[PDB]
Amino acid sequence: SHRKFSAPRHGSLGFLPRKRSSRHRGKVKSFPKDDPSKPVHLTAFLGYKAGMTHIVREVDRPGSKVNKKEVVEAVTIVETPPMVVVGIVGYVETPRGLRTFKTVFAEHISDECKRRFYKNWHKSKKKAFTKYCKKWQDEDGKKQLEKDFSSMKKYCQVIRVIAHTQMRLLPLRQKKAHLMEIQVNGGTVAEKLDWARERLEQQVPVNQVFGQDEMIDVIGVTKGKGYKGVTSRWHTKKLPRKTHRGLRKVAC
Amino acid sequence: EVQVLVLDGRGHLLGRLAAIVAKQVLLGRKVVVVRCEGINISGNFYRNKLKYLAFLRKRMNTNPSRGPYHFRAPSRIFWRTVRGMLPHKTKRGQAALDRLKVFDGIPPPYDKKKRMVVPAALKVVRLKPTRKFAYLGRLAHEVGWKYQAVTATLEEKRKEKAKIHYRKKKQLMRLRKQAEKNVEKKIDKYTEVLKTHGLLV
Amino acid sequence: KASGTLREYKVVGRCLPTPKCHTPPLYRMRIFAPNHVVAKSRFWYFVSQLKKMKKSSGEIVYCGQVFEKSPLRVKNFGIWLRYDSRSGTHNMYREYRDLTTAGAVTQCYRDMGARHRARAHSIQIMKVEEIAASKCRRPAVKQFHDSKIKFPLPHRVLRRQHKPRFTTKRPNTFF
Amino acid sequence: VFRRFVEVGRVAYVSFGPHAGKLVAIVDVIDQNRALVDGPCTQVRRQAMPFKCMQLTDFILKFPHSAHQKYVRQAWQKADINTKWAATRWAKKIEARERKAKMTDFDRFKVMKAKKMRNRIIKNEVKKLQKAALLKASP
Amino acid sequence: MKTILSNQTVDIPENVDITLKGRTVIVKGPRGTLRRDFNHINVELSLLGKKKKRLRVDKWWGNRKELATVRTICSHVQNMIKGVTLGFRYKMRSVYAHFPINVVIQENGSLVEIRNFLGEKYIRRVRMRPGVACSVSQAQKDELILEGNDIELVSNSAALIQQATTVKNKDIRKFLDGIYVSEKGTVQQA
Amino acid sequence: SGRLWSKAIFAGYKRGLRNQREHTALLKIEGVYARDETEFYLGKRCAYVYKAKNNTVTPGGKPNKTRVIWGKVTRAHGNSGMVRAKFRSNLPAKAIGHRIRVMLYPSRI
RNA sequence: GGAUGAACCGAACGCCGGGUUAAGGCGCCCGAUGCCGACGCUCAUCAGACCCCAGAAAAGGUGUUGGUUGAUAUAGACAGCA
RNA sequence: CAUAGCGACGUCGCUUUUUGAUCCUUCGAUGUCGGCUCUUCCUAUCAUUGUGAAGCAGAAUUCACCAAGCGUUGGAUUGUU
RNA sequence: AGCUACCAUCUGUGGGAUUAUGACUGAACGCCUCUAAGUCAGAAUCCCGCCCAGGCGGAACGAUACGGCAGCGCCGCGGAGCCUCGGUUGGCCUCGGAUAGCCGGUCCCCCGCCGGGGUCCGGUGCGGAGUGCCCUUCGUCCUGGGAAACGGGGCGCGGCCGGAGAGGCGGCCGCCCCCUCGCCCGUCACGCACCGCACGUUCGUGGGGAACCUGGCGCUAAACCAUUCGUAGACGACCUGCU
Ligand SMILES: COC(=O)C[C@](O)(CCCC(C)(C)O)C(=O)O[C@@H]1C(OC)=C[C@]23CCCN2CCc2cc4c(cc2[C@H]13)OCO4
Ligand SMILES: [Mg+2]
Ligand SMILES: [Mg+2]
Ligand SMILES: [Mg+2]
Ligand SMILES: [Mg+2]
Ligand SMILES: [Mg+2]
Ligand SMILES: [Mg+2]
Ligand SMILES: [Mg+2]
Ligand SMILES: [Mg+2]
Ligand SMILES: [Mg+2]
Ligand SMILES: [Mg+2]
Ligand SMILES: [Mg+2]
Ligand SMILES: [Mg+2]
Ligand SMILES: [Mg+2]
Ligand SMILES: [Mg+2]
Ligand SMILES: [Mg+2]
Ligand SMILES: [Mg+2]
Repeated sequence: SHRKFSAPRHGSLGFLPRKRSSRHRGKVKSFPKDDPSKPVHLTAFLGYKAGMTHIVREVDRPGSKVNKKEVVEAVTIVETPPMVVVGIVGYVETPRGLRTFKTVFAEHISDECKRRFYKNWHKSKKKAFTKYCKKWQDEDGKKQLEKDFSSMKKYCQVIRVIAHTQMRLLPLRQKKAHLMEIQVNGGTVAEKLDWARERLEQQVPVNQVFGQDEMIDVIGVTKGKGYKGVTSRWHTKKLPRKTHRGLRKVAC
Repeated sequence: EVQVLVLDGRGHLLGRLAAIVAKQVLLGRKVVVVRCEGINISGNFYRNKLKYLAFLRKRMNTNPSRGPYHFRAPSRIFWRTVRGMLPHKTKRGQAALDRLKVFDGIPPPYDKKKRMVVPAALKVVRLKPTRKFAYLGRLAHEVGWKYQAVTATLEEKRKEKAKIHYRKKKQLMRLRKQAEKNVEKKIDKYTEVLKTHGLLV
Repeated sequence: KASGTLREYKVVGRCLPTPKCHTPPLYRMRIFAPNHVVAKSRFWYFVSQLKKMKKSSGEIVYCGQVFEKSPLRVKNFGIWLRYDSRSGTHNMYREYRDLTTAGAVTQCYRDMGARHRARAHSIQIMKVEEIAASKCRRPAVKQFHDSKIKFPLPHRVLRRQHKPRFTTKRPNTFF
Repeated sequence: VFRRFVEVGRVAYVSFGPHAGKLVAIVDVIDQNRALVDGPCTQVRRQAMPFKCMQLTDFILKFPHSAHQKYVRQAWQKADINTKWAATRWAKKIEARERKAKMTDFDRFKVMKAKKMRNRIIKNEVKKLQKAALLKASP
Repeated sequence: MKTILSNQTVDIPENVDITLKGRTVIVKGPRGTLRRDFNHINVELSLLGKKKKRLRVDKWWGNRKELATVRTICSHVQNMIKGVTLGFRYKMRSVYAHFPINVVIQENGSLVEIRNFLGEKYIRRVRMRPGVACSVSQAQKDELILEGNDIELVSNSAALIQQATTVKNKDIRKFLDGIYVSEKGTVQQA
Repeated sequence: SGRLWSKAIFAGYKRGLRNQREHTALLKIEGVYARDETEFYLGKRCAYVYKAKNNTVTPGGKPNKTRVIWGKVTRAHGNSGMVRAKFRSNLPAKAIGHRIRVMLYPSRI
């Protein structure tokens, strides 16, 4: 029979795999739609949740009760040391989807960046990218690099830059830098490839990507709660006190 | 046959070509189908779209993850259609099913090779001209396939390069006919032999 | 009654002689049957319907095929018949173009079955006659009265679809 | 668009059926599907024939419809269909197919040798013409 | 019943020529060029003479449904001839009870903006079909002049304008406001 | 020097919908797609050639991995050029869709 | 054989080889029409697809195909415009 | 003013959300009302999105179509449905 | 501190084909007509995006094991051999497309000397034809006539170009070494001719796995446990740090 009264469903079906994230960082999964008309600009950045506080400002919203008034709004502090772009990835469009065409890593990879490649940095020989960086010196290696750049120029559709954070600027225990692919938008493929090449081994301060009083999107992994029952996991109704085999359950 | 049979899906009907392919793979033959987005389906487009939406509605109510895997790519759709005509729950069916390869567009392993066309599945001869038909590429595009534009662009590039190859082959054939014209006093002895036995009208 | 390629039969029969009439009258009918046995059966059925005769009560004295007197001449056939539809009995007049009368009757049977779902047992053919082109009333037949008839074969369907089953060239339907 | 028509006096070629490989002349038209068909000189007595086994030609005779065998035969013999047809590319292609099919093993061997030598000479000439056409350099 | 042959011949004036590429009809008149193909109808098109330019539409062995297509093609060809020779001018009159309809003819007549339809604050932005020029009549206070070569495009733009000013949630019989086509006419009146 | 036998495919056993006669088998001779063309191949010896793990004796040669199941085509099947073959031993079902040779040994021409 | 089914259709049974069939079938599953099968009807934005049998009635359609009856008409029908 | 909205006389259907009829399964046991909780589904749609009609001036209302995405509640009485 | 509450606070999104319906052109049916052909708009519906998970599904890149005899990679088709898995028995190296139309060639216009157009000439039951094309294996020895001799062979080296949708491929130069041999018609004899018999004839130096020797060219690392962390947590797993 029908349930005697209708009620909205508990929880969302858009987040059904209620599981621990397979990644600790939090991936983008969709970069903003690129157009060659805009100037070259990065589309993403990395930050660390420093803390929260509140501010006092005056609102300039006509027609509102709080127009030209003082409000107190909570804010969140996100420490963002400048990113260091250390590589370029070019992607090519296929009927099977986007796939990695060619990857070029810059010379002199930062020491904290090299820590990401090792599960045990303490026991490592620190051999990561040692033979790779030697091809930035020999003429045959530079010819190979230029050929890769030309292939990316004439074949790739979208390109992304590898950037890493700076643990030495942060008060965390972890010295392992955070790697990320960041999409480069706003121009022809050759223009953005050259622009990325001029920013290899360089620092990209957060102001160059995001500006004042603009609205952005935040991607992250929520606080872990461990194993939780239906009362907290789905905010279901608690059964009455008289219930025998438990009141923090779903009855049917 | 022993070689790989390459079939062009353009202008071919779904059921007929699928039945022919399923009969072919059962005979221990390797079949590759390219440009599956060019497959036509009889009946007007709205009816076939309704059919595919009805297929979409059929899902396991308890757990849609275990449910019927609705494939959206035109090549994958044709692959599922062929799988419907085979005993794919048996080892023989799976072995036959592994002999079939389907692709959207024409891949580089096959774009430099000639493509067969099945008369018994062509829309031009198996459908009355006054009827309406539905393209597999458009139907897939409006139901959840995502790569129609890039497929069209790659097919455009392949058409450009194929036109270049065709012009080269026309130049070669013109030069061959010219060469046939240049030498015939040293050719007529064999020409009469060939013309005597039917070859070279 | 099934079908095939029908044949005209001039069937002549009569009652058995009785010590009331020593010379019963003869009756002659034209019956279109796949074989002479079916012709005799339909003759008995029709004489039972019209006159007061039975197959046992009478006899058949002649049963031969009626060959077409001009099978090399195109001619117009007018056919009168009655048939039992799903909701009663109706009378029809149909027209056909054929060289043979029996072929015209077969064409009529196939046409009635195709258009009205009329099975052969339900159809009573009552009059078959050659008619002039001036007496034709069906436009589908009258449109063939052209001393200068001319038309192409517009869209020729490929019939040899399996020899070959696989080929490189797409077929041409223009001829 | 259409160059070949079905009409009285049109010569049609029999594709398949009992009379395959024969030339006939259309006498009259029946029910959109059949036609009165007569080959008086190609040994095809008057008979009905479906359109599906016909392939039309470009020879059209001039006799009244439903005429007897005599006038059709005279129209066939005058402006001889046989000799003109035999000179057409269609008839000689059919003849070439027939003689290719009936070719024996010895004939196959001789044809293979002749085609070998012919193709080698043709390819040599093609290479000569390519190298003669490759010496091009002009602003 | 399949009719053996159904044909109709359309005469072409001397100032305009028609070129056929299969079933694609190219009509080039003094007012411009109109091109329209009929690949979806399996008919035969041919030009008859070099003197009077007769165009014939032929359909062989057609049932009842497809026989209607011949005269449809003939009417479309005549409409194209009329457009390339005289053109199509549609006159639409805007009617209103209380709120006058302000019409702004934007760049090149390709965009039409309606301000005070039923007094609502919304602005209706309707873009004309390419090749169709809209304008405000200089002889009438409330009249829109739509000019173009193709009848379908012009009448489609007129229908878009007419449906744009549609009264909603009201008895449309009493509220008769909107822009409606007064007459379908020609340019150059020849 | 030459292939010297016609290519044929073990299509399957003579069978109904729910019954399988394994003592006889159906073959598909390549290029023969009509019943009237099957006359030439009737009575011809047909062999199934495969390899195995252990060496077997070879007539007129050294032992090798080649094994043969002999048979001969009995009569035509269907109307699409199918033929029926009776073998000395019933064909293993793993040979379905594999090569069968028509050896031309009983020449009638 | 009817996918499947105690009763339906065919046909009743020792174990095998060959041949021929019943009822039923012959696009693929799955043996057989890979016949250059014959004639016509039918487009369905819930088409249709075979006894028992597993889904439908009355009433309609200016969709289309036939057929019956009647009527008008170069003494100009019919339809449009006046 | 038959048919905006209804429909007497008659008449044809659909549903298994009522109640009947039967006893085919279950008698070496399928826990029997109701309430709570919770999920999904149906549409013969109450509202909402988009429309058509009215005896639709506006408002309000009714009739009808595409339509089941979203929602359809808090309490006094009664074990109650 | 931590956990926590519309008991505090913040955030919640874009597009496509379209139903109903309203229209356009327009016959059917010299009128009409949203429909027959062809068109337009169109929504809490549908689908996709955003979002969540990520295939017995893929991509690119990194570094790839010693200070001792010690492992590994590549290069040689280098050798002698083993074990195992068997299929197969010439290749075709590619226009786009239409079917009430196509295909080829050529003289004039316009785009980088090649293409797009307008003429003209041909073919069309496709013969510039997949019912098709190429190659075709008995081999050697005299031995002439033709084809060619601006020719082929190089697992011969070096160089270049094109191919990115899965490029795993293809093409072109320079140098060096061969033979004037291979292609057709002829002459001349020879080869185990194994005495009628089957699995013969290829891909093929096939795929995979251990192992020996033979040379050259190069490399010397991670992961996990333990411990530490607490952005994590039932345990695992997860985020960390460790001269
Ligand atoms: C007197 O009321 C009853 O009969 C209920 C009960 O006694 C319940 C006993 C269940 C236990 C667990 C004790 O076996 C019982 O025997 O259930 C039966 C029960 O035993 C399991 C059988 C029925 C028969 C089919 C299903 N089972 C469903 C419950 C039921 C409900 C009834 C009923 C009979 C059944 C039976 O009459 C009126 O309402
Ligand atoms: Mg409810
Ligand atoms: Mg209790
Ligand atoms: Mg049974
Ligand atoms: Mg059944
Ligand atoms: Mg038996
Ligand atoms: Mg069956
Ligand atoms: Mg079969
Ligand atoms: Mg129990
Ligand atoms: Mg229970
Ligand atoms: Mg409903
Ligand atoms: Mg109101
Ligand atoms: Mg929902
Ligand atoms: Mg809250
Ligand atoms: Mg009009
Ligand atoms: Mg509509
Ligand atoms: Mg639209």
